[PDB]
Amino acid sequence: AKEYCRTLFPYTGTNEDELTFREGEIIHLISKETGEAGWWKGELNGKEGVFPDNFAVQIS
Amino acid sequence: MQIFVKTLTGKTITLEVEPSDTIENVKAKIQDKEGIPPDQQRLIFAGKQLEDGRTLSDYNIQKESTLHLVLRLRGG
Repeated sequence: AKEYCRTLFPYTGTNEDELTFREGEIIHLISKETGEAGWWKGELNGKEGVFPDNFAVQIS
Repeated sequence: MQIFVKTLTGKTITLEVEPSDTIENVKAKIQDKEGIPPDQQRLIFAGKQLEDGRTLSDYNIQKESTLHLVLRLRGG
């Protein structure tokens, strides 16, 4: 129905496929399985990417 | 100057490399201990990826700093 997560710390993408998240933000959960341990997949302002060691907590 | 090298697995490693040191050298050091090849090593600092041809002084990396090591990027 709806599964999102809140960003607890700032993260800046280093690659074009990477996502950038600030504190007090809203990350949409796409797939907790990215093939890399500690990395989840979410969608942000038109761009999709992963974050290091879970920078988002499923609020919904 | 000591430095922390974190990993997605939660493994933090200590390394000794002054500011003048080059990023390429740093990767070589990590490879000496952890065995991981520099070709797969990804160093993240301040939200930017460290350039092999640059030095710790370029990114203003001081002692007791934390460097995120990304290994095998299956995601994106």
